[PDB]
Amino acid sequence: ARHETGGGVNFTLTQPRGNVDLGVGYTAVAATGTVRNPVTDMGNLPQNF
Amino acid sequence: DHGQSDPARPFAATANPWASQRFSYGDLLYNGAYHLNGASPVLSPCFKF
Repeated sequence: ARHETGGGVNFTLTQPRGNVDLGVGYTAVAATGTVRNPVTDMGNLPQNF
Repeated sequence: DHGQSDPARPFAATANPWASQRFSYGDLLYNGAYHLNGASPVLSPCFKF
């Protein structure tokens, strides 16, 4: 569409898209190999009840 | 401030009580405002901190 608000027309083009998990087997295992960085450190934070 | 924790050492407030606090001889010798050096020509490395 088009905005009659100022700043342009700026409206959203949208596309729908459907998919099915295809294959009775397992089909695309993924493997986890490397460590970039721990998001939390091994820290010293005590539990505070 | 010394109610809050050190970032680098999150489990302690400050590792060094004299240098870290305001007005405290790690401050008084080497802060840019008090200038016990500043007429002296010798490089002060702690002026970086």
